[PDB]
Amino acid sequence: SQVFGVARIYASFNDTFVHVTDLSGKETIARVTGGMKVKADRDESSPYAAMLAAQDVAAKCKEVGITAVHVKIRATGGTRTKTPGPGGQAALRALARSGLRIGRIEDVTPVPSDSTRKKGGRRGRR
RNA sequence: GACCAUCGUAAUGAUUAAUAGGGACGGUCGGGGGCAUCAGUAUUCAAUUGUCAGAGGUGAAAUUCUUGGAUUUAUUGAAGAC
Repeated sequence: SQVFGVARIYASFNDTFVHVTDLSGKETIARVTGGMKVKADRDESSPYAAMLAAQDVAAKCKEVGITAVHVKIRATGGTRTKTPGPGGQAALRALARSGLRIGRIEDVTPVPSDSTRKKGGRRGRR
């Protein structure tokens, strides 16, 4: 038998979050960000930061007795970028290499039916 | 000469139907209009949630929010717009 958690990977262009919960999603088991592992604000989204965050989450998951994780990848979404940030892929690869069994992978990036006005002018960032 | 009847003669008297226009009729077509009426996810916020240091934001920083629990996570809501 295998104990399943849910790895919510939030990958933005500024930071990466590796957040493991129960299947209900109410109880957090482990939460680590890229900025927890690197001291420089520019490197919080980096693939390296995301790897270190994922490794630490995986250690804590083993202590609690989680053997397997469902992956929910999330970009910023809404009125912002729907592309996941650079550490999304690195975090996932790190979780797999740490010896957690990867279950189902889903994209849960929030997509509007139609949107409130995006930030920027009509002339855009310049 | 006017004028009103009645009989008579006559092929008795209405040009097409514009690859002009209008109108009717027929089945349709359309993100055309108006008034009601349905959803939709998102965004912000607020109740209940777990969690533990950063989260935000950038070319790089700072302003800002934060161990009274941010951000992240789930649950049920409202609001307005689209």
